[PDB]
Amino acid sequence: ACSFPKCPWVEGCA
Amino acid sequence: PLSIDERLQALVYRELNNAVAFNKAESGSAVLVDVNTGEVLAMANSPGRNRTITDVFEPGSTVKPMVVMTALQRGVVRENSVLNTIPYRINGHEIKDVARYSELTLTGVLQKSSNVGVSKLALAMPSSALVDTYSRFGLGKATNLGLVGERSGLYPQKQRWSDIERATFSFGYGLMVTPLQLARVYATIGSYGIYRPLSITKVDPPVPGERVFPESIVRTVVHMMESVALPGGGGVKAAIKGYRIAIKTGTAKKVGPDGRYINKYIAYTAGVAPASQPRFALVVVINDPQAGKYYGGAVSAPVFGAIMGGVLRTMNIEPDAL
Ligand SMILES: *CCC(=O)N1CN(C(=O)CC*)CN(C(=O)CC*)C1
Repeated sequence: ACSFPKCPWVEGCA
Repeated sequence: PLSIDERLQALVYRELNNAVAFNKAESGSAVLVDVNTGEVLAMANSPGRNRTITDVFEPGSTVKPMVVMTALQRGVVRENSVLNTIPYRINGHEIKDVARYSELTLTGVLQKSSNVGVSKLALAMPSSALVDTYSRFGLGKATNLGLVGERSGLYPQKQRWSDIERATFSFGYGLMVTPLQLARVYATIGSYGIYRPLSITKVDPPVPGERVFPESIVRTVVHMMESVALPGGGGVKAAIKGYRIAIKTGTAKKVGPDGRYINKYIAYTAGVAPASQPRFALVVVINDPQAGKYYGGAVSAPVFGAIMGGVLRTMNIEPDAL
């Protein structure tokens, strides 16, 4: 899954 | 002697309270700044005991204009450049947009909020380039208005950058900003590259600022941003009858103190108006909307338009459309 800051959740791009 | 204009404060609070209710949201904030003086004209939390003006969030698409300005300054692109925006991999990670375009102009990159386009600009420049530009527009700098939790956001002092980190930074992720910080970014856009401190006390204009970016490049990108609030742009719901506006709308997910994401969205719109000769910078943030819409363009763009239109009328700004 995503994590901050190394693998962020990005609008419009899973 | 406070800079807040109580007329603007009252219409900001009214519209923000209505939008928070309509979206069944936890909360919202709005900050309105004079792009010539740095004066805070309105600054509201809804509900009024939820102190969210200083909450941090990943600024997302609101940084993309800064990526275009930096690419133009460095000569990676020219004003009429066309980017190849076909989805591709960075270190195995698929880079894609909401809608696939094979190619976009720089205006298209903002209109369509192209992650593919901005990633290619980012990876054509040293990792230091966007770190310098964002810093020039005040990201990672304190705001100093005297509010609880105020501080300086979450800004990287990073020695080592993977390709995917360089790309996500160009998308506005892996750093956090406050609403005040982002409003100051958009005030620096509205002045065409003059950085000024925020003030909650009155000042007499003109206010000398720091030249942090060339006027020609900032004005180029302000005109490109106008597309975002026109049909086929991500911020069309923010459009105001009679006015040109320069905005970006975006979305983040809320980060816990473990740096893990939870399924709460943060919807925002940042902008200046009127785009022909900017007067105001506005940031609207809607936290944890729960009425089936989550993204900036759906949740926060309408209230940006309602507030900015109300400000432009109240302040007797001449319509600049057509
Ligand atoms: C960890 C790699 C990374 O930073 N990204 C991939 N990604 C996910 O793993 C989901 C959390 C989203 N990112 C994108 O750049 C999507 C286009 C960031």
